[PDB]
Amino acid sequence: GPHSMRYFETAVSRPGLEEPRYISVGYVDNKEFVRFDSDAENPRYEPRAPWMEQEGPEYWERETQKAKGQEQWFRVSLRNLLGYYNQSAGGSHTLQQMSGCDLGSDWRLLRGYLQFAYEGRDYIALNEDLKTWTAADMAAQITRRKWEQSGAAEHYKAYLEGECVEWLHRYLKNGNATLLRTDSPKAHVTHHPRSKGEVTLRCWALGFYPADITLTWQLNGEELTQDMELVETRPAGDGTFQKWASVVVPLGKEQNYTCRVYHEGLPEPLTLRWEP
Amino acid sequence: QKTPQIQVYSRHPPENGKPNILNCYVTQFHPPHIEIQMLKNGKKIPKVEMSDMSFSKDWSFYILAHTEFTPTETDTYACRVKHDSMAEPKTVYWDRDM
Amino acid sequence: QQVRQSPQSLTVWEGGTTVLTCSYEDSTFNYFPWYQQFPGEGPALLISILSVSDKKEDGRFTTFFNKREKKLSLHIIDSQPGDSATYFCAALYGNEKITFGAGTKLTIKPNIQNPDPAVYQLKDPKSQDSTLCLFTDFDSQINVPKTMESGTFITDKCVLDMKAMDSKSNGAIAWSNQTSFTCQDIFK
Amino acid sequence: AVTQSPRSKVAVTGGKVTLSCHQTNNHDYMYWYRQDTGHGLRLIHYSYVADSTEKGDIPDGYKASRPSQENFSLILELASLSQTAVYFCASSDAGGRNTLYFGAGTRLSVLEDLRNVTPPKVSLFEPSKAEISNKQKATLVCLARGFFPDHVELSWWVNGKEVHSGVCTDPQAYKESNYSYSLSSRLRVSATFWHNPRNHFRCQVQFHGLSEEDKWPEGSPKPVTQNISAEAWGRAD
Amino acid sequence: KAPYDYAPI
Repeated sequence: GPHSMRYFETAVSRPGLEEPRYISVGYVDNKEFVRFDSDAENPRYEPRAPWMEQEGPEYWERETQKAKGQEQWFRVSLRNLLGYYNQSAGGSHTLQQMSGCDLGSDWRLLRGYLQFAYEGRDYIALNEDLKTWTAADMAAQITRRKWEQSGAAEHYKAYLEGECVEWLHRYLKNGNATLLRTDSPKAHVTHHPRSKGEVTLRCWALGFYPADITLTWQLNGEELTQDMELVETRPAGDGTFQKWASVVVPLGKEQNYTCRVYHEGLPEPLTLRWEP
Repeated sequence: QKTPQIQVYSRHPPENGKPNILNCYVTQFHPPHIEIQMLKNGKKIPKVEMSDMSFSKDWSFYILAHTEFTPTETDTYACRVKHDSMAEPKTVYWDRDM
Repeated sequence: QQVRQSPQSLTVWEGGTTVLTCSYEDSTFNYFPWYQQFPGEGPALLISILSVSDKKEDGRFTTFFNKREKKLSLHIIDSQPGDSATYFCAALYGNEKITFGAGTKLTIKPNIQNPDPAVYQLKDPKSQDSTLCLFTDFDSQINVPKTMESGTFITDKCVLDMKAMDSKSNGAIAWSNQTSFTCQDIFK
Repeated sequence: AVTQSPRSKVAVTGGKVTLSCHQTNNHDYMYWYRQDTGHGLRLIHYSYVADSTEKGDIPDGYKASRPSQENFSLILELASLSQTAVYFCASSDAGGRNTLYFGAGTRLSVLEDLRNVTPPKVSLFEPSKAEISNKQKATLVCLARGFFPDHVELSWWVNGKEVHSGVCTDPQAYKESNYSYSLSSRLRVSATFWHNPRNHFRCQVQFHGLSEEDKWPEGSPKPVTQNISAEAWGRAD
Repeated sequence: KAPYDYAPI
């Protein structure tokens, strides 16, 4: 279905002598593929997925030069923000950016994104029209007028409609057999007395990729909506993920409950039950 | 500002006696400065690897700490997290059933 | 050099349309500003265009961008005297540093309607016998002679415009250190 | 605004020269560019922050200093003849695509011997009676001769106010000999305007030579930067 | 390829 590219950028100022740390991470279909970190010994963009090994040295050199430019842009911007909010000079402050594009199967731009946050709060964003800005507070109004005056939206619109789209296309072609890879979940149910005559049934899914997955519990053909605990999907650390969902049930009825596991890599959704 | 959510868990199904990896996944925090320790019986473990830090679509940060470990029946393991959102550090103990 | 700008100098007739062109080597360049520099001043941004556009119009100035040829151009319609300046094309990719071409210096010289060439001798009253020669109101297609004699000097054509009314005219000046020099011969 | 200091500089070979730039734009990026016989903008040095600088394309022979956000200087420790050129400072908001805002330029001439620096003699030649009678117009000609180097700006002043209409000045000084340049200009007015004795005409030549920080020995006049004019009144005689 | 910001905040 859809495809996406994003670059997530962070600059964090530090009270000491050090310049802010600037980190940029690129994503294609939610998978990290490049990263730049100013704290590294030799700061440069690096590949973070195998299929990016296809790009030549000019790609990395010029993207690195771009990051260096961004790094200065974020430094200037952070100093401006200190002034806008009349903040004191001995603190730490975070500026973030999210940019990118969503595509259709036919390679049309569905939606472009260019937005910023300061101190974890939305600051300013380019509207879906790619021409106007939504500013969240008084400081952002200053930025908004500067950018309206200098016609900044036209430059971002050009990037989002052109380069973002065109490079995402190229990356998807290069990462075809690599992006399609899946690991199916392996699932099982565990049984945990906790009783006022009750037990927790916990349905586990392990070793799966990508992270997207749905776990359901049911009783006698009905989905169980409430009283069901669902942990955030978590990385195993080896490139696979884990998740569980649990329900509290009456002692003696455990066999009546079934868990279902839906995942892309599967041929069919898994269905399972506590097996004593 | 956002409070870190923490999960402590093993890479592989835990079989006490068998070497494994213990994870401390910390998410949903802002600002990104955070301090994370992993503990064995209340003592800091020295060989702890920190993943690169990333952020989510709500601007909040997340990171994965881990260390090698061989669980036993009596040894306790935990993750201890210090962040500006919280008055005091939060300690979360490893439970093998979660 | 990544931005090639020729010629070094160009003249076009007042009212005509100047076409200035530049080429570039780096096919990834995607922002193309032109800067205009008047004598005695610094350059200033004239007009700019992105790779996604074919043209940008502003008043009588139009930039064209030709991705496939890797060519930029600037068109000035109804070229007038106040447009005579040095024009710099420029080019960059992304946020990389700007690269300037070498600049083309543009002369907009008028079309003198009815030329009545004349030569005059002028005197400096604060001197014993210091004089010079003025060649004025001659045709725009004429070739002002350069000096053949050591000690005598002849200037290039210099066009003035008495905006008071519609009186524009070509002029050249000659002076000398020769004992028997007259303006009769010096301009013929 | 971007303002450069000085406007013109004459220096001895092996002398130290500092060109100054002040910008009021609150811009973080500053640049020094070199232009040669009116062509090129070649980056010498630039700076994106108040205490460091970076090399440009042609940094050799030059150092740069950014003591402040507003200030970026270009330093020639041992000036050479090859550094005779015009230098332009610029500022920009954040580099990359942000517009560069330029100063008006500083012309530098590097000479082996400063005793060759000489101001112009400025002469005003009065209109021909034949032009006045035959064309009802009066062309005044100003001649500046014998100056060195070619750092002159010529202007015309009618009744105390500068005029541009009816003027043509040579765009380039004519070199007569190794250490002697000449420049001409003409101002044309109507015969009736010239014939009015209430009208005052002045040719002014701004010569850029030595500054008051240059030392000069006891005897001869110091060839300092100065305005030198010749003048004439209208007459019906 | 990554975005490139124009005017600063």
